[PDB]
Amino acid sequence: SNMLWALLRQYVRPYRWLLAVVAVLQVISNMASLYLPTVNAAIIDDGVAKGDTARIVELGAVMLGVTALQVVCAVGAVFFGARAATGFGHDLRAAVFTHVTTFSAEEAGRFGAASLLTRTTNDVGHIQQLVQLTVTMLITAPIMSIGGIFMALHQDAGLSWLLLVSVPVLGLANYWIIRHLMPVFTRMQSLIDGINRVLRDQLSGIRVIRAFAREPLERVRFAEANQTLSDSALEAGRWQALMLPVTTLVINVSSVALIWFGGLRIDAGQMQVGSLIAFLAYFMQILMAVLMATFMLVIFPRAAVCADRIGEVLSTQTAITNPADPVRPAAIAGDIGVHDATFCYPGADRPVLQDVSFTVPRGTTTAVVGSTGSGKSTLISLICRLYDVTSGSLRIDGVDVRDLDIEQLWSAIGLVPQRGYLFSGTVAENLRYGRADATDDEMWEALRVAAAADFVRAHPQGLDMPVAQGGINFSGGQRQRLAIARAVIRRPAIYLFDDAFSALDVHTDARVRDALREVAADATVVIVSQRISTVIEADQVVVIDDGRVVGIGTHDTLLADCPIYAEFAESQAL
Amino acid sequence: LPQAPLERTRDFKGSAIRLARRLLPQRALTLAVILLGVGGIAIGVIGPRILGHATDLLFNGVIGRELPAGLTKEQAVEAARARGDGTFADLLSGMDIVPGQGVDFGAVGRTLALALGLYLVAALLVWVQARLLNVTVQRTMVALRAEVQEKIHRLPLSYFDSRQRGEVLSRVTNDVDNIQNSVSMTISQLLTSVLTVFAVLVMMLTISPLLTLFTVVTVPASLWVTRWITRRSQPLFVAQWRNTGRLAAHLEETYSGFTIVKTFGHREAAAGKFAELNSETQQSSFGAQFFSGLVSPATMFIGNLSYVAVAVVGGLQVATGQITLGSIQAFIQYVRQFNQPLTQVAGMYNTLQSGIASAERVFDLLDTEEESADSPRRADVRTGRVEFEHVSFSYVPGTPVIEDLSLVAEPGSTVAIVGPTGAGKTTLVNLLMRFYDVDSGRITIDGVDIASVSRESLRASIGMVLQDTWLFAGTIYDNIAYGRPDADEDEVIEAATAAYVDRFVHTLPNGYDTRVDDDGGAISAGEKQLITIARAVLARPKLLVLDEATSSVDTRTELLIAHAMAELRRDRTSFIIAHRLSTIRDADLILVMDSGRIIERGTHEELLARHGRYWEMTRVHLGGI
Ligand SMILES: Nc1ncnc2c1ncn2[C@@H]1O[C@H](COP(=O)(O)OP(=O)(O)NP(=O)(O)O)[C@@H](O)[C@H]1O
Ligand SMILES: Nc1ncnc2c1ncn2[C@@H]1O[C@H](COP(=O)(O)OP(=O)(O)NP(=O)(O)O)[C@@H](O)[C@H]1O
Ligand SMILES: [Mg+2]
Ligand SMILES: [Mg+2]
Repeated sequence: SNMLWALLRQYVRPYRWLLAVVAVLQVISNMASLYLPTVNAAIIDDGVAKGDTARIVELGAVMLGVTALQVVCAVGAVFFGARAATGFGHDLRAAVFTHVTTFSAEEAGRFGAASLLTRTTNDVGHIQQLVQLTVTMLITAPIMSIGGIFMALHQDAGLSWLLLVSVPVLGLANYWIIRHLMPVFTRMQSLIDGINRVLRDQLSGIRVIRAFAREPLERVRFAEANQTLSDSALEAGRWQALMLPVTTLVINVSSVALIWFGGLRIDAGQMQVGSLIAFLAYFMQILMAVLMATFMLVIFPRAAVCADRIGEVLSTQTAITNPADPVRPAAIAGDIGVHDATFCYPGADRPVLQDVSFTVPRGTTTAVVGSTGSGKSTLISLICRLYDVTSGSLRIDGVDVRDLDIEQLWSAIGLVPQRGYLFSGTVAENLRYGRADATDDEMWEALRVAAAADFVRAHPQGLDMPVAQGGINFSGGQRQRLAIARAVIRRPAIYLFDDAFSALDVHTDARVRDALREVAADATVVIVSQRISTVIEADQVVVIDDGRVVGIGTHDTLLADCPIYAEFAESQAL
Repeated sequence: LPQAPLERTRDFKGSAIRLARRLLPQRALTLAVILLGVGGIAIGVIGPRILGHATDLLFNGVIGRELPAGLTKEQAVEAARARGDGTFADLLSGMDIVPGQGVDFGAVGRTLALALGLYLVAALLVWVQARLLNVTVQRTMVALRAEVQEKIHRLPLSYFDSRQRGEVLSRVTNDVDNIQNSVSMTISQLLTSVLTVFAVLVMMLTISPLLTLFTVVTVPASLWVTRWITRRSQPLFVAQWRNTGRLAAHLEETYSGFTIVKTFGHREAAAGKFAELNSETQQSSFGAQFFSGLVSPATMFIGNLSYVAVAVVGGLQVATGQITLGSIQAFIQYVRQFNQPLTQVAGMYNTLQSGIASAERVFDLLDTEEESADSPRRADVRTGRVEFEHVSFSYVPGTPVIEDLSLVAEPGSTVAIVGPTGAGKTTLVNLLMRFYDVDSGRITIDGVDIASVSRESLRASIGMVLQDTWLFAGTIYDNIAYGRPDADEDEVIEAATAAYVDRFVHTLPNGYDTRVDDDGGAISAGEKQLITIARAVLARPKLLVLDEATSSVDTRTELLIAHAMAELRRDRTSFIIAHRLSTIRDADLILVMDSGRIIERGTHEELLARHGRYWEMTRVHLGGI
């Protein structure tokens, strides 16, 4: 298509003198391979035919030199064709990852964490393999098909018209085949991954499948896809089965016509009988190279859709940027203020938040409450500027967030998101995200607080106990409990808890929420709280409700005034 | 191009025999493929001999025209020898020339006609062979995938836990493709290639054994070079694959935990680690693929050396009169054809080993012991009275989980199970669904036992709500309709409204067409649980069990859900498991359970009366410690 060529011209430009060297090396190698029949014909007509026996043994040296050049010009070509393709893939992968790392939460969520990994890992490999078997297999045809004709002119111009008749007809008969094979091949490719995703969904949700007794219809829906894939494969194979026999038939018919029209000339003496072997080998090599090059031509669209995805990833411009010359407040102390903020997610006609306005002074705890979907997590993200408020103000320590060093805001914001993610490695490595240089006496204290000490201390490896790819070895309530520890080890000026207290039994939840209420005695803490009994000690309470705030105050004042807070208290009374 | 490093097979030949027997039904089709291949290869190898005879006739006529007429061959040779050019006389000696006569074009034409007819038949048989081979391969693959499916649906629920994070996934998706490639190759390319070698060797033996020696000596040399290249590149393929997997894991961790990386200031460290890992994988890929691509030129060099030797020695022989010129043209074509399979013998070996080792894994999966055969009884739960009788269960032999408990769920009553983490609540309700088998107890639903009941008919009337919510990569409407696929677009929306999904559906741009995945789409976990609740309530159950259904849902929307479903779950029992004390309230039969046993039971008032466990728990839940 169009995006693919753009990619190429941008990301193979650093390797032009390697492509230009491969193109020359494979020209020399192909010419050497085609020249062996020429010197064989020279042996036949200047040797055996004339009776000279020393001419054959002296042309054997030329043959040996040609075949010695042909191997070095091929092993030098495969070296540079690899050094160029791997470099191109490496550069493309680095560029894609660098562009992705600049995305904010919204841009990253638009594509999805799973889809971006495929974009940066498999759709770059597809273009890399296209490059490799283009620089090593596609271009074999334009030099073979041209040099063969050139050598035919150099040998016997009066009969070379056979190469100008047979090569175009084979090319046309193969193009007509591939132009029909390509769409069904793409359909088969789009069915293979469909059945793969069907199997993946069946295996992932096996408990769900068995709990709903959907096996009898799951079998039907898998069979109706397997049969469709088989039918598409048969349709694509009944076209592919014509590629080789047609080429062989063309080669053999060309050989027969060559022998006939060559005997016609040799009887008249216009050509020596030795050139028949050379022409036979020319036909075989040229028409084999053409077919082998058209074999790779099937997957252009497969590498074109991948290039389109990569280009759409690379064309997205991040919105949340770092302001030029940001104000640098030394020793940033947590003091938050939200003035008439509103987010209004892309996908508008309903702003998630509207006219939100409150203040959290330093060392005071503010707890936000609201029903599911109210926008508490959106408010938390806005506080740390994962997103940006569209028509409001959000100022930490007086200065607006929008004009402030984003890394300095990152360094002292103590975020514990709702999700909960633990990176691969050891528990100590995960806890080192907060403080890069943390002692074991400090890690155990930070660990201890989150009440997570006595499930890793009972491990044989202690602090170095392994962690899965995404903390999947944990059960939930241990992963998001370690998430609390990795942020409490930071000792930040701001804590931002996003309801990581779920999946915890009563005793552990109480222990954690009482222990972290002590270490955060002097710190700006914003906690997404759900249990009203855990909000009495909070200095301020915010009453988000499906959009804006519907109440601000302490426990008693909000119970007296706010009716939704009263509803929450009544409903979780007993 | 093959790049799979290697695999170890427990028994190569037994697995190969089993894989061959897999395609046993197509015995007639396989035999037809083999015979067509043999016929086509014979006709394709006999043609160059006909072309050699044609050019031999051309040569005889051309160089017999110049000789004086009248004289016969054996005296013309003597006359040429007496002329001093003895080598030309030797050339004339081994020939079929009649002096004074030119080329007979009629014989040449009627020989080329036979050659053309044979080539037409050869080029017509190969296409039919390939078309039949495609059908055979597709039929066998369809059968294998269907039986793999069946085995997957028959496997025990404990096999998927022992297997390590995607082993089963990579055993059926990308492991059957290797079998397909190996099967479609071992009868389409390897067979032709060995038959090509055999037929070519036969024909060149009929032409000249001495020339056959020079071109058969290269097979050991080419094989030695090929296996040396593969042996030296074996440490490279493993390194490339390991580095690729490591880079993919790092990229997945960076993308999934992107918020943590950005927030904790590790973006510039993740970028550095990527810049140090991608550089390593580039080297390990370039080095692994240079050697992989070095195979073809290496064997082509040996083939060209054989070609040079054959050409020189054949020219010497023909100039001496040992063999005819057409016989050396045919030999040149034969050696050119014979050199071909030696180039990708490495390819067939690699794609055969990688794929026989895959068939071994697939057969091992298909040979695992499955679930016990469920007795067809068509469970008839009317009221929903559940009873546990001395139920004991252990996930593995040894350490037990559930130890001799007995609960009685009366019809209509809503039993609520509470306890600390790791008590086994989820296990307790999984035993009710026959996910696992009770060791030394008995579960009775409405009097009848649960073992002598059709497992599907039992699980189709419980409508269980998971603890760890799962949604497939589809739309919200599809996820809700996943319960009953045969429900019109008026009950799915009613269930969504009952579960209050249609309260935040009206917030998204495209409400019911929103593509949602299990890895954090535009839907939060609390809203995600509502989709599961709606899906479970759409497929009308007879007794509900909800394991942490509303863990992430506030205690103001769950009250609305309870009020909306009060009529649905009015005469149906319900086992509610929740760590939140405000959900089990107004629900009789509260079971406090610890370490797999049940400490105490009764309603809320009775439990509060006898201070202990529950009491202490409810004091801890509220203000206190
Ligand atoms: N990427 C998005 N596109 C469109 N709508 C979105 C997106 N992300 C969130 N929303 C909506 O924005 C609203 C606020 O979501 P959210 O802030 O997660 O609620 P919440 O405070 O987290 N309640 P809870 O689910 O209990 O955590 C909801 O109606 C969401 O459906
Ligand atoms: N697949 C399994 N294999 C082995 N042991 C298991 C398995 N699943 C659970 N267990 C163990 O069984 C015990 C209780 O399991 P579980 O059913 O998760 O209790 P639970 O009450 O659901 N915990 P929770 O849901 O977080 O409150 C623990 O000791 C677990 O380690
Ligand atoms: Mg949220
Ligand atoms: Mg559980």
